Amino acid sequence: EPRNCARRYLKVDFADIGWSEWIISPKSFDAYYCSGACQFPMPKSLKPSNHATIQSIVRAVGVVPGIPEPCCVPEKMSSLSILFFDENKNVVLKVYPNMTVESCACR
Amino acid sequence: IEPRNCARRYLKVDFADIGWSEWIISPKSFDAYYCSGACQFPMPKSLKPSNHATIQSIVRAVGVVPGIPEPCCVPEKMSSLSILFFDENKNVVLKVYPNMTVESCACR
Repeated sequence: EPRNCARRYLKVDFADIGWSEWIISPKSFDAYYCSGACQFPMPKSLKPSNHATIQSIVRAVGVVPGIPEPCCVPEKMSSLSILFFDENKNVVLKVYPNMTVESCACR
Repeated sequence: IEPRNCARRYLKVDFADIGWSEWIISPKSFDAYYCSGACQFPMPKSLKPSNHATIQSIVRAVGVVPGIPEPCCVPEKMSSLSILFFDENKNVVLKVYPNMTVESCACR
């Protein structure tokens, strides 16, 4: 994945994840994911931590083998409201946190 | 690509080796650490995946949908780093810099 760290479309279908037995609604949801380079020098929009900035320089500046790139990870996220069955077949409505990626950062 | 599970690894950063010795007075180096390792289905609870990472890892495990990477091994807890240094104007400054040292890693 050659481009910079950004958010990418991904639709997750609960039937394809094995969860169609317990989940009533929704059938699917756009989860998105993060991918791309975190390479020296990272643009300020990639919002690197102080650590990721230093890690990126250690990688660029040669020495110290095996130092990976900072990770392209979810920064802002949002919830999903799920209607589903309990282990006991009680119908439950729950807001699950951190379900969909809204933005990505280098960390 | 480290084949072990997501964990914190040793890295000592020397400021002279990253080109910052002109302005940094103390310390001359610090233990930065870094994160690497696998975040694959099924992830142990100790890797503290988010709901999203759990889902991403299942979508990956099932062949369906090409191109989905593993959740990333990133710093969860971090610590800061007091640096004595010279300003652009040659004032001596003491500043605590946040998020300098990895204390723990998570799958995200």
